[PDB]
Amino acid sequence: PQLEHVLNLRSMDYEDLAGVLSKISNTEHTIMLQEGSELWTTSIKAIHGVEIEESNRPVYLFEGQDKDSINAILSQSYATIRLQRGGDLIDYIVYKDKERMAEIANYYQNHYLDKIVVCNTGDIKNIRIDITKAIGNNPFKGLPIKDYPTEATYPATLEFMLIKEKDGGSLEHDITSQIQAVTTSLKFLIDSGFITVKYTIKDSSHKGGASDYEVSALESFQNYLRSWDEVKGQDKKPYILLRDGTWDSGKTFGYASGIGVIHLNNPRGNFEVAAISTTSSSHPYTLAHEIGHLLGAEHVDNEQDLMYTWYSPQVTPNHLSADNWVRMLECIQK
Ligand SMILES: [Zn+2]
Repeated sequence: PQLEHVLNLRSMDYEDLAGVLSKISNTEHTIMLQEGSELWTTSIKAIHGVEIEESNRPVYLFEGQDKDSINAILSQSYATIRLQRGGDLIDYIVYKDKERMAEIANYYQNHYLDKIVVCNTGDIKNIRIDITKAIGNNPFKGLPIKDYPTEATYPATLEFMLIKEKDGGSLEHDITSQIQAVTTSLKFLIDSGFITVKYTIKDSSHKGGASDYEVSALESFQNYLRSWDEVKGQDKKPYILLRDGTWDSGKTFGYASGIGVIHLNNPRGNFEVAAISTTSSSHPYTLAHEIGHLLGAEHVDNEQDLMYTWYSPQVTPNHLSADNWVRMLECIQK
């Protein structure tokens, strides 16, 4: 009928998922998914207004149309699908290279291993991660997030420089999963034509200690940027340092240089706009949250809001606060 693709989520590997995603460009495509005895249809389309550069190659984002509540990522090295199953947010991860896939599976086995992590094999085909479960097992829930220091229509291109900490362990698909959440949180600025967003992912030779204090870590990050010849003259963009782990002995997931410091018309220079962020699947919206702060958003008391003041599993990657919208709109115009 209006079906264009079939996909068995249990048996699929990279070529299956990429085979589907690479054919989706301008129009909505309808896909029949199967997981065990459950078969259902969903529709997705490519996301416009965003560009991702990873190893000097494009990465593409996809999303469900309406109530579909599905996202996907297509890279030349991996692909992912994120959707809701039985009320849980589920990540399906496929890497093109079998060795890399094995390394990725080992990561999830060592860090989470009722089934939070499922590995489908023939030789691993894909990895299925229950994000909701993974979040539910995290500590510090309810504790106040402490992630910033105390005190236009063109469409303007906003480019985020995402810098991978050396030996930081950030996984390729985690970075673009974090980016997807940023993209969702900023849709209201993108669909309206206020901005287009570019995410530039780069390796660095900048290392950090595991338990380091966030303020020192950020400053150390910025000092590295200022003498890094690879980014010479690109000092007027937001820079975020990415690691798989955390700061301050597990208590800090991200930290922004300031609130409301990104301005499209008169951008700050000398790498003054920066943040650090985990990329861990256990903290899927942390990058979007930090960038929220950089754009002017403040903590709020709505637990569904991206900018919720406390760590909770109810958080969605959406700015639901009208006041934060006001703050962000006023900030970027400066
Ligand atoms: Zn915060």
